[PDB]
Amino acid sequence: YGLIWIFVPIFSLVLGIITGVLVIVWLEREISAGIQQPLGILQALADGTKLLFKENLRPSRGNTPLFSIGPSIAVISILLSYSVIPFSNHLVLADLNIGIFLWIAISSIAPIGLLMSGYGSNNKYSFLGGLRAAAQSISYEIPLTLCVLSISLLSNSLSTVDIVEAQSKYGFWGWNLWRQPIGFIIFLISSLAECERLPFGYQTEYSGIKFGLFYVASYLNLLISSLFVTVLYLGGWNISIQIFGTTIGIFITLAKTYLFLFVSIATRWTLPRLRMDQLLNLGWKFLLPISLGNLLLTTSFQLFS
Amino acid sequence: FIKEKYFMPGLSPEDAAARIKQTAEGLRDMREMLDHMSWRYVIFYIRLKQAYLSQDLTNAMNILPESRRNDYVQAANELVENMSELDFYVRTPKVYESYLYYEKTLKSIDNVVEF
Amino acid sequence: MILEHVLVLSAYLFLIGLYGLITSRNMVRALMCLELILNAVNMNFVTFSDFFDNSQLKGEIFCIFVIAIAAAEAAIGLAIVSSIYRNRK
Amino acid sequence: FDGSFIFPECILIFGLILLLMIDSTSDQKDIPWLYFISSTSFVMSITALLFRWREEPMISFSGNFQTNNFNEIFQFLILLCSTLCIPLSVEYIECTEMAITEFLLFILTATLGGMFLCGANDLITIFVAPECFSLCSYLLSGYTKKDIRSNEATMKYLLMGGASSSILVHGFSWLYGSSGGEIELQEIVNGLINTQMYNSPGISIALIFITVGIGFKLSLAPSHQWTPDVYEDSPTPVVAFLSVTSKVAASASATRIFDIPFYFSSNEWHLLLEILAILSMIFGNLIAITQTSMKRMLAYSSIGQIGYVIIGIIVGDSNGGYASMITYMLFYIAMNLGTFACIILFGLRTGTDNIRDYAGLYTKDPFLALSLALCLLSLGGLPPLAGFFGKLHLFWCGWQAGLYFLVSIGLLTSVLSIYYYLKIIKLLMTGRNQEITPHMRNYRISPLRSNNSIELSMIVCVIASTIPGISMNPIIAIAQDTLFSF
Amino acid sequence: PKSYSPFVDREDGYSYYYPSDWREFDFRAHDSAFKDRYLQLQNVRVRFIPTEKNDIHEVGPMEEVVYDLVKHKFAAPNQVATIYDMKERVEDGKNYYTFEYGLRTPIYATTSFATVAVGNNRYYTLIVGANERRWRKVKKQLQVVADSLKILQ
Amino acid sequence: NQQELSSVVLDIGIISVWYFLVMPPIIMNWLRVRWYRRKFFEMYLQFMFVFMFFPGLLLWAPFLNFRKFPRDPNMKN
Amino acid sequence: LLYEYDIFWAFLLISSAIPVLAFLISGVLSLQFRIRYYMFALVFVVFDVETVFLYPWAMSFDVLGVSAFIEAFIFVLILILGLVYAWRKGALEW
Amino acid sequence: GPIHDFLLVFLGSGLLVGGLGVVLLPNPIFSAFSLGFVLVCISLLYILSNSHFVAAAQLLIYVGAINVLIIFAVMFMNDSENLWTIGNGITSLVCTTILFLLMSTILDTSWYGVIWTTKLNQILEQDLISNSQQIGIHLSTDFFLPFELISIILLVALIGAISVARQ
Amino acid sequence: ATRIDYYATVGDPLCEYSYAKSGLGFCDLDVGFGDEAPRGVLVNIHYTARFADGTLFDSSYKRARPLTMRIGVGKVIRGLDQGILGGEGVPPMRVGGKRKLQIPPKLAYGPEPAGCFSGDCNIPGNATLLYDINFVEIYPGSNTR
Repeated sequence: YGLIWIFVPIFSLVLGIITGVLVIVWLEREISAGIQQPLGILQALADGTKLLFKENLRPSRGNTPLFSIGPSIAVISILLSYSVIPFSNHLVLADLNIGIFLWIAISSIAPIGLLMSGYGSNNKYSFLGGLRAAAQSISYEIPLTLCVLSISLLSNSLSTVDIVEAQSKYGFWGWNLWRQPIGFIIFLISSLAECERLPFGYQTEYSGIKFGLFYVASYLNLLISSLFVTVLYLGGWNISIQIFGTTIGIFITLAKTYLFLFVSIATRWTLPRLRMDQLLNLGWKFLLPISLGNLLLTTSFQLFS
Repeated sequence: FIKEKYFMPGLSPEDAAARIKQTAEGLRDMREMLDHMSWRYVIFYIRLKQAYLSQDLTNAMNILPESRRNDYVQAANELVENMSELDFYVRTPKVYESYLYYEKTLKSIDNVVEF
Repeated sequence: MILEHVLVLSAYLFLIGLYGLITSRNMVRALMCLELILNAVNMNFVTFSDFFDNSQLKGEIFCIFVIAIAAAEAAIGLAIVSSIYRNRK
Repeated sequence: FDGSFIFPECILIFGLILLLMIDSTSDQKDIPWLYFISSTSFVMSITALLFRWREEPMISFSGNFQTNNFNEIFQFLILLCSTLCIPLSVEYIECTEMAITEFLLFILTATLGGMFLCGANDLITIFVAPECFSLCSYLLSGYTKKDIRSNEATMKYLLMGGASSSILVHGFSWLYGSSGGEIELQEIVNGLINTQMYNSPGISIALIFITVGIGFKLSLAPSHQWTPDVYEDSPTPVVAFLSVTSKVAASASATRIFDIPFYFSSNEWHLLLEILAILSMIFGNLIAITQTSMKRMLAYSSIGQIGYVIIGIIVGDSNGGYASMITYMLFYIAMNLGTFACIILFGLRTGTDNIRDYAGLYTKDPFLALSLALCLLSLGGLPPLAGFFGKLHLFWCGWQAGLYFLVSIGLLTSVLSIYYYLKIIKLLMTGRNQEITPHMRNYRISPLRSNNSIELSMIVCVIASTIPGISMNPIIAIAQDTLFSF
Repeated sequence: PKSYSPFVDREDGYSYYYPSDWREFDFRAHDSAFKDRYLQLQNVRVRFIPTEKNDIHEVGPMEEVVYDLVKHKFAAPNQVATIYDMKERVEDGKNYYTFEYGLRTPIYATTSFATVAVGNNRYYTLIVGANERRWRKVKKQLQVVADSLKILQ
Repeated sequence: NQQELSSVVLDIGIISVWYFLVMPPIIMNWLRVRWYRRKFFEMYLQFMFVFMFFPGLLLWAPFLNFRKFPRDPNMKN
Repeated sequence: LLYEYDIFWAFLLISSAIPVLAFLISGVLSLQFRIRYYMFALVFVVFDVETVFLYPWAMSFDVLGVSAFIEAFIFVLILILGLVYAWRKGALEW
Repeated sequence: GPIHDFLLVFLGSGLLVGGLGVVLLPNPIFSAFSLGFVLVCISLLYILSNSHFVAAAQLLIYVGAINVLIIFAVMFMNDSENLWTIGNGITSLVCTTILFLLMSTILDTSWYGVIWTTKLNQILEQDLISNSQQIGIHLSTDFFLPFELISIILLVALIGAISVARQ
Repeated sequence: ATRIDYYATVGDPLCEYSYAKSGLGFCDLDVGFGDEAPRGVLVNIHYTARFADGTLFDSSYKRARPLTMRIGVGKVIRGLDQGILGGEGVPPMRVGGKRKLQIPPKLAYGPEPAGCFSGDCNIPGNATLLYDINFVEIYPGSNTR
């Protein structure tokens, strides 16, 4: 009893995020089968086992510990921050007094995995690609944590269950869609743009299980960004305008993350690459000053509250 | 400096008899810390004094006759399980079970000092 | 309760980063060693605030400040190293 | 809540905001008026600090910052150093084509960090403000940007300064642990004997690591190897400003964190300062003989004069106060910024810093030769100049406290300082038509900007190296009234 | 009970009210504690001491039990305890003490309108407080919440 | 120290086998019979539904029986 | 007290032992000089420390009045003046 | 319990071998990634030290902001070069004797006996319990002066990093 | 017990302790004349610190400087804060005052050996200390923070 009741939320959460990344794979396949025109559900597990059962493919470079732990840290930098999501008023993994702050730290250790990937690969291709991916993970972190800060400033709390409860006071208008739609646009562009999805490799020596690690790390990055879209702006389990409340609230937040998956994949297919110059022109000279701007706006607005 | 006490040799049974009375008198007055809910000093003191008791009981039993061995080891392992459940209800902090097992370890330390 | 061992680890960092700060070929290894020294002092402040000072988190507030100044020192030291890298050919 | 006691630093942050507003609007059309608003920000900060003269020694912020008369005096000395050193880089920036903007920012924020280190009372600010000042120091040292030696030297300085502050703050951590969880200097000695840790190895390691970190800040002869290597390639105005301001703020801290939280271990405290002082007085003045550079041997002379200051640190308030240390820091600023003003003018007219280029300055420029010779004789102290009476007040207080082996070594090394000073004065007085250098013969005083403020501040430093030794009684009369240092 | 939610606890015996949809969370030693989703100090919480007493009147007088309850068992040393007036009710057959204090740290302006009870070898110490910057608006509302603790068997 | 439920068995396991058995064939059937008869609003809400309702479809993924007869043919194999 | 992150250590242990175990079951069973992005990260590090300062203030702004408001207002004024400095100079340039 | 302090000793061994990887490896890249491993272990030690906002702050700021720029400057390999950088007979001597003084200082000090003292200023004032709120009330207005000073420090750090790193 | 740090003083005028509710041995020798000591401010006292039997282990006259203490915020023993400020209505001290105090080990550091540098201890368990406080002055600029 001393470890079973403690392990089973971790086990159920790992199984839930494996089912969620299965959803994201087959749901991008479904939107590509809608915009591009059963067995297909297990085709994603067939993809996972094709990427799983393969060759190690190690070249003659002598960075074997970094070659091992590169995609491993790239996975850890998303997987360690799934202890953070209040799917309902219960069934969150930890109490987590600093809710989203740990997510910002674990999403900020992702360029460590990107540079370890850029050095684990003995190729100038993946070297330049790891430089670009680490630099865009660095570059898009600041308006990300700015709108994180602005929502946590509206709530006056960092713990995610407190802000999820705090969004349900005025009602349907009490959500952060009607409190910060500007910061919602900030969180939209930071969520889509950081994971090398809305703009755009660097896996030219990683293959076998390591390529599958980068695969699942990217799509779990999409999963956790979507679940923070749910627990920040759309609401956690409240539809205001025992045991069953948890079961309906997990359905509410999964409908909200399916909403953001459809919006994100559609916006991916209807926008091209920013060509790497408008990318930084956005994230430094435009996105960061307007994130500071609506930070000042929400700072002036919480005086009366 | 318990890290050097690992490097130092073990205590005397009479030294254990002194430290068990000291441990009793120190468990008397953690009531200042329970009602203020200073659970970090409480887990410090419980883990330290359990680390003292684990080397103290087996050392202090060696001056007692065989009439005292049975009931002494009975009350001693009663104290061990009470202190371990107190450890469990301070590392899962609730005030009620903590003060309840605190009174349990007081009414189990009151006769180990009696030996 | 061995929890005073983290101070021994702190002194271990404070000696090894100082040894690496004395014998260092380039500058950035010695800068990383300086950062390990700031870590040693930093975890010392965090340990002492954990032990003694929990109403005020003065050691933890100073932890935030010393990691801020560690960041500023590392940023300007790497700025100097990068300006050397620009100014060599 | 109202911290009105930190209004001279409020004038500094106001000047910083005006600096950034000018640094955002036009960026090219304001060289001299920016210097005007910065120098008048200094003058307004000085007159605010004089308007707040007779105020109580009130700890203004929430147990964080003490505006003592002692701290007011040391803030006044940092403001005086910044005022008398701020015209010494109005020609260096236009000569080396750097940015006068953000250089004024660096000087203002180094002055800010020094003035907060003077009044710092929590152990937090005795790390924030010195290393505020030290990050400003690294930005001021890495500022020429034309070579490899200056940048390598300031990178080694950044390594040694980070090591310096980190040893100092490891000692501060042993304070914070051995003295319970207490900070605030007044409360730390309470925290040692609340926890019964006065007779502890932990507080001994605290004192040793703190005094090693301060000796790194004071460049005393164990921890002194940075100043000559880092004052070659780093530019002469920031050599002046950083050496003088660093050592006055480090003596501020070296009184501050050594009398109030360390009056119980004062025996080993005096012994450690006596060891570092005697080695510093010997070795600074004994290296500075044998160097063909000018700023390196000036750095060692600064080491020797700070070793003279440590005699005033070791004596208490009673048997010859810290007032002698105060007036010698005033004399030290006054007769050292004049020396560096002359060294700057040899380099705004020649370009070199080699000491053997000085042969023939009396024939070419008797004014600059007279100013430099008189500043060096003030630093050595043969006639009644300022530095002789400063060393006299120091050795008086040390002899009255009974520190015989401090005063005698200070006198022998004062003679040893007299040697390399008159070694310099051989060159800038004589000249024999081939001992003159081709870097000297083409002196060209007339290709110059205008009636500069370098010459004005230089002659103010020359008069302040001559007459306050004569007029010392008002300075001692205004320095003896600093009895609240405790 | 104008707009109040009677959260009972039939196992532990306590039951009291809440103004308007205050949330749910685990407190460190209180059970429900139900903070108000916007403020950080406005919450009402109650805890337990397994005593062997029966009345709050026999353990000590009210004016003297509030003294060693606030000055010695509530107030941290860095804050001062401005104990205001104390009041007593009788619900069915048991005394029901209710008092007021303000913990004044040099930061952190706050206060608490705490009440105390006993029964069933437990000991109820229902604490409600809010900020000191806004307390005269939130005085009578938290008062009429706080006096509504019932002890039922 | 609450234990507000005190139910030993047949509280969430019943709801789990209900959601894992009754739901997924009707969900997959609604995915089949409404594959073309849909607005993009309807495809939007069906995509949200199949995203919410994923891990119950594990016992219905390899099995496929009533799927292919777009005529009135005879089993001439 | 090891209750807030008591499940998080086991979460870390499972998540840290799973990639090496995946590597074992996959092994048994079958010179540029660009410093522009460097300059972006060099602006990033100090803006990130300033966000770290902005984190517990906005955590604890509710208990404080307009005083902490003007505290962090001066702080973000320093931040946006550094940002305007980054605009007007050759800082980003991309 | 024993899992806590055994995790402490495990973090200690891994962090000391990572620090010796920072100091004594031929690759500076290997040293920088061992630094990243060390700082992850530092954040885990601060989780063990019941200082969780501190833990994730050090994890956010000091590999996410520091070690990224560290590995940037390390892969862009530049050039090579009485407490001073003169070794093989000095730093070993002072390293061993300062190590021996610190080992005789930490191990020979009843730390828990000092934890028994000064216990009144850690009784955890009852109206708040949350760590980040307590950091914010002790940081914003209590130590207001260094909070206002690091704004100026990081301002000057950014401005000087621009004015140096471009040239 | 040992490590008493021998500082031979002249002793202080003995008196009877008018006890408190919290068991404090309390004897106000010399009534000060001035303001009362404020709660939470830095104050400067002199004292000679004694054990049960009266042997000295600490003194402010050993350090030849008044010990600066922020009293009332719990940075010291509660015996100090209850014998200088007064907890149960005990009258607070005025400036230039002298007072003997018998600190009970309930108020003092329990049976816990307060201070143990190397094997030996500074204070033994249940020492029931004797403080002889010479409350001389308030710190000149001092705040309640």
